[PDB]
Amino acid sequence: MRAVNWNKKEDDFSLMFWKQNIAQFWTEEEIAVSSDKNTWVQLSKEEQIAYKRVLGGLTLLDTKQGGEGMPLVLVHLENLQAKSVLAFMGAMEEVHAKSYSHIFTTLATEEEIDDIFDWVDNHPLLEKKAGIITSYYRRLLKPEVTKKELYMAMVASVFLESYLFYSGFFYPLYLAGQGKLTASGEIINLIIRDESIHGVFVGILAQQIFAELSAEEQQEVQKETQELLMELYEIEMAYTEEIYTSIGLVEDVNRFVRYNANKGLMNLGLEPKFEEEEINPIVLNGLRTD
Amino acid sequence: MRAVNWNKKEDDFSLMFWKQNIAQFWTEEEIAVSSDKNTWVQLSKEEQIAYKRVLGGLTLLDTKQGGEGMPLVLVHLENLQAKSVLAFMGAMEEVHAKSYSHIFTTLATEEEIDDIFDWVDNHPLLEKKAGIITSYYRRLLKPEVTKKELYMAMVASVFLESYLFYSGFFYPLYLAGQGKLTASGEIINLIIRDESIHGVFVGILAQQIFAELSAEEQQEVQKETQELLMELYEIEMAYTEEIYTSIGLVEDVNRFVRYNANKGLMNLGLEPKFEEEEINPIVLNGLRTD
Amino acid sequence: MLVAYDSMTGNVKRFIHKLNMPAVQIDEDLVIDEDFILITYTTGFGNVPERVLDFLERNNEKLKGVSASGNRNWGDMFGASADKISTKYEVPIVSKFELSGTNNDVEYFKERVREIAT
Amino acid sequence: MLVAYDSMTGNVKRFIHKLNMPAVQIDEDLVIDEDFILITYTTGFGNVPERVLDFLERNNEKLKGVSASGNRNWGDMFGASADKISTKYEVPIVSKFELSGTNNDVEYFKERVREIAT
Ligand SMILES: Cc1cc2nc3c(=O)[nH]c(=O)nc-3n(C[C@H](O)[C@H](O)[C@H](O)COP(=O)(O)O)c2cc1C
Ligand SMILES: Cc1cc2nc3c(=O)[nH]c(=O)nc-3n(C[C@H](O)[C@H](O)[C@H](O)COP(=O)(O)O)c2cc1C
Ligand SMILES: [Cl-]
Ligand SMILES: [Cl-]
Ligand SMILES: [Cl-]
Ligand SMILES: [Cl-]
Ligand SMILES: [Cl-]
Ligand SMILES: [Cl-]
Ligand SMILES: [Cl-]
Ligand SMILES: [Cl-]
Ligand SMILES: [Cl-]
Ligand SMILES: [Cl-]
Ligand SMILES: [Fe+2]
Ligand SMILES: [Fe+2]
Repeated sequence: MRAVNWNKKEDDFSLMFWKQNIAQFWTEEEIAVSSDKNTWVQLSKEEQIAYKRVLGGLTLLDTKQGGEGMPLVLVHLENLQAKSVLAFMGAMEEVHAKSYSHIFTTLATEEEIDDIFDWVDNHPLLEKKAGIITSYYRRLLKPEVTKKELYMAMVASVFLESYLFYSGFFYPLYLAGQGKLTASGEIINLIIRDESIHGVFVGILAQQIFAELSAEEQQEVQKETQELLMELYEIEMAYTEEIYTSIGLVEDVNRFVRYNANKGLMNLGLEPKFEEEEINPIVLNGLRTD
Repeated sequence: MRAVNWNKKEDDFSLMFWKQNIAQFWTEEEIAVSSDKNTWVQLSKEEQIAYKRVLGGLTLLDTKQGGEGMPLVLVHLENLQAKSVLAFMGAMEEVHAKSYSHIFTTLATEEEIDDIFDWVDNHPLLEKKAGIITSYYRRLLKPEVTKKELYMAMVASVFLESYLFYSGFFYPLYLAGQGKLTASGEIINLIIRDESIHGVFVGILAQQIFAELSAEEQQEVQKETQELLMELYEIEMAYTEEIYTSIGLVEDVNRFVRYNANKGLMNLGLEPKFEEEEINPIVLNGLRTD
Repeated sequence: MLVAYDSMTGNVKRFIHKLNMPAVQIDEDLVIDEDFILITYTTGFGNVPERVLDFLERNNEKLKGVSASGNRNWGDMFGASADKISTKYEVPIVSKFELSGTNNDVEYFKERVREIAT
Repeated sequence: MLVAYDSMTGNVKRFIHKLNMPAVQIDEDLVIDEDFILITYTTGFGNVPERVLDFLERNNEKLKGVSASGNRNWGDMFGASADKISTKYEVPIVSKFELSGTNNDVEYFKERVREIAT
């Protein structure tokens, strides 16, 4: 039985990702969010509700990626140096999840916070969305998995990492780019930098497996990947209308969703499928300001 | 579907373990081992071979615990705050594994190092030992698992964490406690402090599940736990004779194995089963000196 | 002598049951009105549990000695809770032992507590 | 103009195929003897790939401009490889674009390189 040997490289990228994960390591204790209260109270009730709701959803996705996605994908790899990077990334998914609780405990009372979590757990579109993704992961709960099964879990992963989060990340960035909740914003920026490299990494691993599939399996997973992309886009449009209609931001969020979908596709070595538009400039400012 | 909410505690200990994991975070880059060469060359060939062989074995166990053990145990927990801690601990198992490569690349040439890894992969007692442990983990590769199955994977875990490593940890400590390879020794000390709290944590989770078993399941897992303990002790005595006969340290290592077995049992809330003896004082000195 | 203790995972509690001297698990409101020995466990980096620190603020006048449960895996931080308490309140370290303690640890403790009751 | 580039995961390579200007992927021994534009990707914290830094040590005299592929998710470190290279070798930043670039990025690049060939 093999032990991980770093003095014999198994691929040409795991070490750099190993190192960058660790270089990126941060924890919520490093960012005080108390100072956000000054801008928090100036928001409307509708803005406040949208923010908390989106943080709920972000926390759900990180929960599942740390608790299901990285574990079930990594358990089946033969590349032990890649397995290592994925374990670390899964831990970071929990670091992120906890960082949302840290934000919540300035912006809300304990009762409000628990109400949000109950809302998340009972919310049918969130259940649906997270359930489609996690069904690719739970398919790996067996001793032996096919390359196609593993490939599709990796596609699902990259879709979550690089695409599904962004309907939520939109709002903290949008406000931070207006100078509102900038502390909470800095935390989300750290999160996104982590997730960005998670998506790249899992897309690399996916492309390796794709190259090994037969021409016929390749055609099958290409079709399945387009289907999943568009099924998720359809759910995300329903989710953005729920969350953002109240504050008039639905089409802006949908545009941002498409922009990130295209990035997720490219992480898989695939062509963009949505119209190319520039990033929302206010969101961009939220990414920059620190 | 539930997201992790840290503002509603799911148990009375996960937060403290979450925090202590993070407080303990270290990486190999923090400890330069170059200065060990001065004492390394003064060792005999037989001492050198034993050290490298034991590092091989340590690397194997950390590989499997990070790549199989923590992932398959955590995927099945309902306690999301505990899941979080276990993901982090699994990442740390990979940090440790890599720290052994860092040691190796001062003490050996690339060819020597790859030879050790080949030796580890083909070694029948190591295969056997790691295979008994991992068979408890691979039983969890299915959608639904019983409390008994989960309990026994957690017993296996604690046995690996708190017991199986110590036939290997003996040697770097023993030499460091003589002032030889003290840099490599400091790395092993960091590793052991991590593993020590890993064992405590998983033993807590096991005791929770035990308390939920029926009287009859309790009797069954108690028997299975004693069997596994003693099956592993039998293999460890075969392993210690292989590795340490050449340097005359077999009974010292066996004593240390028993001492740690008893600690592992207590981590499970169980009675010691080996005679109580004080720790090897030279090993103790290896633990202290920094 | 009366033993006050704190136990998180059951080890200190198991030790105290090997003594059959009278002993009580500390809490927030607890006040101890007689001479006593404290047995604490040790938290990360050789530290004192918060519950013990809070207790001792209110009960240190009658504290006559402290023992710590820890794990020798922590090296120089082995049972250093006893060092911190001993220093802060100027009482002796009775003993340090690992986990639920051995029999020699039980006998040692008993002898030291007699000695200290002098 | 000749384009030298480096691509780790295929994005810069995809971009260069949208240009049909002549272009070559850099390596260790490569020497470029004519005026050229460099397209690099960006490594963590806005840094320059090592392979690019090594190349440029030997070929910076003919470097006329640098573009970077990155990802706007990196905020102020977006394509900052171009900033580092521009500063070190005193050449212009041609453009910054994300991943395999958009069509506007392709046209932009083409216009800038003409402008700079002046
Ligand atoms: C998170 C954590 C940190 C610890 N830190 C230390 C330490 O610095 N020194 C020490 O001797 N023991 C330390 N230990 C070991 C405990 O003090 C030891 O297991 C003790 O027996 C626990 O007693 P209890 O079962 O009554 O809680 C630590 C244990 C845990 C779980
Ligand atoms: C580990 C890592 C770190 C990165 N750091 C940065 C960064 O600091 N700034 C940036 O704009 N892009 C950064 N990126 C994004 C890449 O530069 C971007 O995906 C680029 O298109 C890669 O080009 P290639 O596919 O040709 O390698 C990083 C990507 C990875 C994988
Ligand atoms: Cl989960
Ligand atoms: Cl990135
Ligand atoms: Cl709207
Ligand atoms: Cl495509
Ligand atoms: Cl479109
Ligand atoms: Cl493994
Ligand atoms: Cl411990
Ligand atoms: Cl011997
Ligand atoms: Cl027992
Ligand atoms: Cl015995
Ligand atoms: Fe991620
Ligand atoms: Fe461990």
